[PDB]
Amino acid sequence: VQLVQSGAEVKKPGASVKLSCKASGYTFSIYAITWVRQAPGQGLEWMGGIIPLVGITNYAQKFQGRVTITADTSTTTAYMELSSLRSEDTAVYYCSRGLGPSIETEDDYDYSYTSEYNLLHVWGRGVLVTVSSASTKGPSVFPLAPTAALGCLVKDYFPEPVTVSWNSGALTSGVHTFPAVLQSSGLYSLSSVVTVPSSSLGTQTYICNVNHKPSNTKVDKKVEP
Amino acid sequence: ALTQPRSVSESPGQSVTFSCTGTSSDIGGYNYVSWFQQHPETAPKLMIYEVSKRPSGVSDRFSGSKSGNTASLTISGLQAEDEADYYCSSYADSNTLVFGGGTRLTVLGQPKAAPSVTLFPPSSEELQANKATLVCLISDFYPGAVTVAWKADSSPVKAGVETTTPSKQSNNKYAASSYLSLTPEQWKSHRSYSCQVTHEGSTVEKTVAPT
Repeated sequence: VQLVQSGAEVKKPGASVKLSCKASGYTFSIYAITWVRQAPGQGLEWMGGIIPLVGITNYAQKFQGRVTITADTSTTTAYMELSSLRSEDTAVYYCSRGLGPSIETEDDYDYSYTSEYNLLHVWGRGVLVTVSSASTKGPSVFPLAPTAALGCLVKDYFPEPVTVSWNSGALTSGVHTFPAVLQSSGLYSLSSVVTVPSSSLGTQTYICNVNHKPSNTKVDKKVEP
Repeated sequence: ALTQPRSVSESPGQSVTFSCTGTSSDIGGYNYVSWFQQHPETAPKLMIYEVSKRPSGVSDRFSGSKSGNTASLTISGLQAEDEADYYCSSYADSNTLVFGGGTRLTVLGQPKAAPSVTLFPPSSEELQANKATLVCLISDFYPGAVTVAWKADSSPVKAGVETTTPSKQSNNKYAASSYLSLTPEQWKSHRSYSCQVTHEGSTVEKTVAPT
């Protein structure tokens, strides 16, 4: 019925991350759960899986030694811990449950494993695990002075996200808030601009409110010609 | 392996198919090839399983086939909602699961709209920080494919350029931004800088000068 995945987690290189996949609506133990990872803007990747009832794990050689898939049927939750995290390990982590059970009572109430079923049918919302050494940092707001266009540059901040609002939420017409760009320094940079009448440049004051919960920073900036 | 075409495009109402090439033990080895549909920022969805089965709720448009080491996903009566990445999957010897690269299916449901490009020079407040970042902003264009080239004194410069991938706007257009990070000396060492954005062969140039 559902696979409740954890929140969002960020880790430093060399650290460990343990993801949890809590299921509801079906008998947890018999159905098999596999973990599929998808790096940002990349194809899906298979990591492993486990049959909770018998606790049998099947990993991918690409993750042998580091990945450790487990499951506590007491709480119908499966955990996939990845150790020795890497900057390259940043990706969205999914857990999927098969179409049908992987272990079946067969009469004689003894167990009998079904055969190589489909195994990816019910997916979880996914969890993002950004593995980087960049620490939390507040943005440095710089004005982009100016049919006239002006905006705010939110540079060298980490991690996501930053919320930008003009005139403390007043000006909400013709405003683009572009996606951030992760530079080679590991800090995201984002831009936000508005389109305003040329006559109002010298009469209407434009202020961009930048908020960053991760660094507990809120900035108000004024853009003038 | 599970090699797939990089992307596929077609008109609405026209059939479209995908290819999924593999080895003897990947696809032809077992009849457990399945196709997934993933929209941006969402979990993938299973469209076909066991080669040609279609799980409950999947529109009868999607149909899976298999001939040797290659599988195929066919979407007849292509619609706008069918715009997403499609992956194939299949079991393999040694109890393993292999994935394909993924095909980007685009439905040409909108007219061609040239990009709107604005260029901002390094702000003097930023220059006081020993950083000269040129910001090039691209917005309101379709389809979401553009190429950005930075020119300094009409000479190309590929050093220190990062451009975000295009996204979906509220008006179903696409947006992207390109940043040219220069040192304060470099920004002042050239008379002018240019941000050329090419979209569907049409190119738009915007330039700035230290002034």
